[PDB]
Amino acid sequence: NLHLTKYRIKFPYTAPTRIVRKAWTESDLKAQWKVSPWSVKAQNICKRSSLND
Amino acid sequence: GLLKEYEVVGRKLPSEKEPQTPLYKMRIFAPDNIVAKSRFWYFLRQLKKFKKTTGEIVSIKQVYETSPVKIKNFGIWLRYDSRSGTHNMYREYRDLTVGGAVTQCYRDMGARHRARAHSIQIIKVDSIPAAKTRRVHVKQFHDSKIKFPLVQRVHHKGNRKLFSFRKPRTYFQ
Amino acid sequence: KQISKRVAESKRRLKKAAVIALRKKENLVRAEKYQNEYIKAEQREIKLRRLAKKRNQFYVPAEAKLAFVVRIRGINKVAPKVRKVLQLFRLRQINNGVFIKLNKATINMLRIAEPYITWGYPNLKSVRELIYKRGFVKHNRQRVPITDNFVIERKLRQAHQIQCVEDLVHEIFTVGPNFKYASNFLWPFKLNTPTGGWRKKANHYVNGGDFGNREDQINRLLRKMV
Amino acid sequence: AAEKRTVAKVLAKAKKQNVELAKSHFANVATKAAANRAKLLAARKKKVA
Amino acid sequence: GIDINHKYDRKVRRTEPKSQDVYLRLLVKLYRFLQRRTNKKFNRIILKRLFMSKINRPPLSLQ
Amino acid sequence: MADTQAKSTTAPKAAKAQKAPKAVKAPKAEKPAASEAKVSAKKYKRHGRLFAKAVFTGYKRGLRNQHENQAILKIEGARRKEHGSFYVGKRCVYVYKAETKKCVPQHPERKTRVRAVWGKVTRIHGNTGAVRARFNRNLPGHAMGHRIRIMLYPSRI
Amino acid sequence: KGKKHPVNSYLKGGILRYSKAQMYKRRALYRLKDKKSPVVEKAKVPIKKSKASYPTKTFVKKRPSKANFSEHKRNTRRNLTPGTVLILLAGRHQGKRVVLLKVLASGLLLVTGPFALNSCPLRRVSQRYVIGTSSKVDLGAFKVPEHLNDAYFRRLKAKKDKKTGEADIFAAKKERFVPNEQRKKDQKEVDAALLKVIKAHPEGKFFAKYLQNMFALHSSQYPHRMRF
Amino acid sequence: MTIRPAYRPKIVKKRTKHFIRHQSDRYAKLSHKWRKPKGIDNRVRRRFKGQYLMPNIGYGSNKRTRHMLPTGFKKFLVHNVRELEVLLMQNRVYCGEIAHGVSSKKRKEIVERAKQLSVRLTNPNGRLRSQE
RNA sequence: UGAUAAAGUGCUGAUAGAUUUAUAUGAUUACAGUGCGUUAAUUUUUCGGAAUUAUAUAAUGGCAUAAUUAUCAUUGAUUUUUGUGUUUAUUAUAUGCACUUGUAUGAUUAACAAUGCGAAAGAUUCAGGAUACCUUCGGGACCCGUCUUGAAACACGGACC
RNA sequence: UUGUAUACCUAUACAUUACCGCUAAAGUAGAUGAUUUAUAUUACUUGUGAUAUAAAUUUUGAAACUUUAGUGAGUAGGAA
Repeated sequence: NLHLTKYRIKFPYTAPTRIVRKAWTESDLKAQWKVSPWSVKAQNICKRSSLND
Repeated sequence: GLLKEYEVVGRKLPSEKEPQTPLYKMRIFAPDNIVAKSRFWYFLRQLKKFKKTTGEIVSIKQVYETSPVKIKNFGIWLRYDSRSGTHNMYREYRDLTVGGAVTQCYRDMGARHRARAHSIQIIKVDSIPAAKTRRVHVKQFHDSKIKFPLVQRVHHKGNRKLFSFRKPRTYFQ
Repeated sequence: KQISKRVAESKRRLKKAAVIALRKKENLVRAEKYQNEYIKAEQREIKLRRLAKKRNQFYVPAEAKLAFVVRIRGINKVAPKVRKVLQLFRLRQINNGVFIKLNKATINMLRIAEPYITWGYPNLKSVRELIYKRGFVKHNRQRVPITDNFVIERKLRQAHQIQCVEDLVHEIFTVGPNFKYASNFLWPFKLNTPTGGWRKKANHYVNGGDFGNREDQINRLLRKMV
Repeated sequence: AAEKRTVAKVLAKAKKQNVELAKSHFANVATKAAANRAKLLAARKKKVA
Repeated sequence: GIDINHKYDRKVRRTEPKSQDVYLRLLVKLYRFLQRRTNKKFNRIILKRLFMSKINRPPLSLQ
Repeated sequence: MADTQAKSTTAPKAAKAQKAPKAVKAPKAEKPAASEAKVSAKKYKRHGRLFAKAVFTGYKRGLRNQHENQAILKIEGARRKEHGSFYVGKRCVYVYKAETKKCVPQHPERKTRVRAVWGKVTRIHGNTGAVRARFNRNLPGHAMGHRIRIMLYPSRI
Repeated sequence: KGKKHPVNSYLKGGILRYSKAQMYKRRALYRLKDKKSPVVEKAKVPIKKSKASYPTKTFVKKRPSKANFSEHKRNTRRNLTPGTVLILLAGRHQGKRVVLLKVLASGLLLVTGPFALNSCPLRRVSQRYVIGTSSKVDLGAFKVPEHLNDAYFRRLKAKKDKKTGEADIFAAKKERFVPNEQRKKDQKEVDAALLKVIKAHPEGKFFAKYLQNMFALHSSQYPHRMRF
Repeated sequence: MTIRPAYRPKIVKKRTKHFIRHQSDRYAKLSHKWRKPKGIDNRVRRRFKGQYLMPNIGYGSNKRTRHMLPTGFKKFLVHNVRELEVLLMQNRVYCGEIAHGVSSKKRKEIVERAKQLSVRLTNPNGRLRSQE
């Protein structure tokens, strides 16, 4: 139940959650992911999804 | 089921000739606490006298792994009954909880040695560090930085479409 | 004479609903005493366990009275010493439940009759739901549902002191001195079948599941059957 | 008491909107929030016995 | 399945005379009324003995 | 998070408002800044304003006895449990053809030249969206494979 | 005065009276006038009203009568509130998308096409033949005149001829099919109030004119994850 | 029609078919009328599946509507005119059926007298002779 | 964090069923609810509105002791029959008269609406019907009598009336 | 194949309900102005009771009606 993206942030292999949270922000991953080539494709199926009469 | 651990304590209920019997305790792995109070009695009948009816069960309480997201190697000292066969083993598993490694051992013995579970006595269960493990299928994972490309998914059956129009395609790029 | 019949049967009507209104008032002050007993009992055991941890001891809680005993298997291929315990427990049909006191004379009957039976230790909620929803009662050898407190009171108030339903829930749950009458007054509880069904029916509970002492998991199984 | 847990929830949620106080979504809220003045009497006027 | 209903589930008393004498069954009409409406066991003995046979109602002497 | 049981399925009743728990999205988000949630339960097929497709696949049976009062019906797009329960409650029909009346054009103008046997969906059958129906007469069995129609009424939402 | 108040009708086994309601009686006005009403009598001016005994020295008969009469109450509807664009699932206007106006005091639904768009009049639909869609037109001050209720268009009558009698009179019946002119008058009042508020928004395939195109269910569809 | 019973009940029949003697299809010497099979191996008698059913008493009719005709009424054979007058007081509960051997000459009085007494007959217009 | 437990917790959506000849020989019984009801304060949306507080008696809890009874362990803790006030909470009783389409109808199923008129002789509408069949289809399904531990038996008898 | 997980399907078993039987228990028998029920006059308690005048149900094949419970396999065989 996992599907792998192209992003690899950097933290130690035995890090706690605050080090992981610190590294998402420095990578600018939220701004990169929502404009990534087919996270766009995600939200068009989400738009197409169930679609009022 | 999933086999969480308990501490079952037992006495030998003290007829007045003897005051304050010596109180032995355990580490029982069991699906539920009704079956942990016949694993206490099975294991103690090897060790001290006092069966039930002639003993008591003082506090059986569940123990809740003390670091559920730390990642550690569990060595299990076992002994089982094969078809010709009482043996000892020392198996090593890699998990987060200690009831989850014991239950990863009760399947493995069933797979690899056919070991239906009434044959398995567990001696000890530890959290050995690393460079004390031996068990090459556990030492695979004792190296940062580990890579392995994946090939593993779900492939619904029939699907959200049984007669598909577009071919699942195990690969891309 | 009919000129005296309205004279007689209008005070026999006035006194009649003075009794019923009297016993409506007892059964609220009666069942409030009982319901406060159970709350103090539960907060006692919480208090005692939390004391014995701080006093660096153990608190072994009380071994249980009140089995609820269900017949789970068969009327075919049964041995005569286990056929006979199941007629002394009034367990003559599949999914028949009765209430049993746990003295040593009956545990060695619950061990004779073990593979045909499951038992365990009921809650208060399981005592109520079996007498509310499923509780029938025995009126001159006939089986009479409940539908009011007059079916319980008309047979157990001159001799014993049971008039309400919560009376009958009291001297069954807290095993009282008229438990012998409080549980032979009932019919055997003709329970349904579980929802989700069973586990194996011919292994012990502690093997992989069914017969014998489930012991606290008789509650979860009575939710399916009641 | 379940009807009293409701009023403490819809009051404490609506501190970001705090509109009314009249009849629509706050009849079952702000009426009983000001009927604690109707139990101001019970502490004040009942100590005459 | 339940248990187990041989006998004498069906009780083997009499509930009526075996007797087509009309003067005898008029006394059964009285004594069912008399037993039911006066619940004396005198009147239930007379009723139950009025059903009986020539054996079970033996003669009795004048002495 | 079962201490947050009131705030998992929480969006619309606080968007209504009925006692207002928490009106936050959980949307299978096309709005992308916090894109979450479970592209949950789909399986599309069509047919259907009235006359949603079912086929009478056979009676509701065990392997050697048949019980020809309930009837299993496979509906066109449904193949999980959530999908076959939409139709639960609703009214079904087996409509087919005969030739001869024993009736008149009292109503529309007929030789009574199309028959119908109505029924209800009572419940679901497996884990894949099959369903169980209970018609007024009984469904003759040469109806197996043929079209049953799931009328969208008695209409819930 | 007040404070009697049965406030059960939701909860309802904790039914909110009898911890309070008996606590207002200081023996208030223990009175009666209360006639033992002597109208029922064998009372004659000369009339001799007695009454009579017709056959109740009777028919030889348990003459046909059935048991007795428990009655209609609580009406509960789904959360469909006007003006939602419903979809008429059934009954002679099937497929057409109509607009809600109000509910009855019998749980029915008052719907117009409007008649200029759908050719669907002011008629009444059971909400078991309606899909209440997500398209709602805002009607922030619309009247819905209060003579529009259950006894309005409601059936009568077929006299079958003139109420003449039991003669067998020949063919050429024209029995009912009016509609009245006050029937026609009303959906000039509510449609002119609707065809201004329908048109009041930026248009789409219904929302300001095109509400005329009759829901059908095409290929690659559902009933069961179609958010209607 | 004529005087329908006394707020009639809806008759529920446990099964409508009748009972067919085992192997009565194989032989033209076996009537279909039910005989209990006594044979030691008989798969009907031993109640195997697929076979012809036996009449037990769970099939018995409701005691309210036992012997009620479809028209609501129990049946009463009528043999002459004075026997019809017994139904003067039973016409809310009984039909009347003229006995097969009552002639056409005398069946005319009986259908006459049973409009006056309002007896619903089961076979009116039988053995007429609908002429003069 | 989770697990176990309990509170008509509450809500939602369904399914199947609904004896009942209330006297072809015993009250439609009681309960409960709704309608006119001396007041006086205190609030409330402000509408015929609505809430609260104020009356005696009887309890029951929470609290503060003083007794008492009796026990795991006793620095104390649990417990039975009490007592009285300190007290702060909660239930019950004190709703009579007349009326009414509000429960058990003392196995309740009862209502709104659509279709269809049982025509003087004879149509039609709705529901039902293995009548002896025929048509169609799915499931079931060996041949009876018999002796036998065991019969469909490659045991015997029986071509048909 | 071994060890498990949920979710389903399936008896004539189990639960509820309708109906048949069997079993076991219980009720009912003033008919003459007997019993009720609704009104209509008086003794009186406020209210009830009694006299009177206004409609019915009941001659329960007493071997009949009415009420409630449980129950149901069967060769040889017995019995209604």
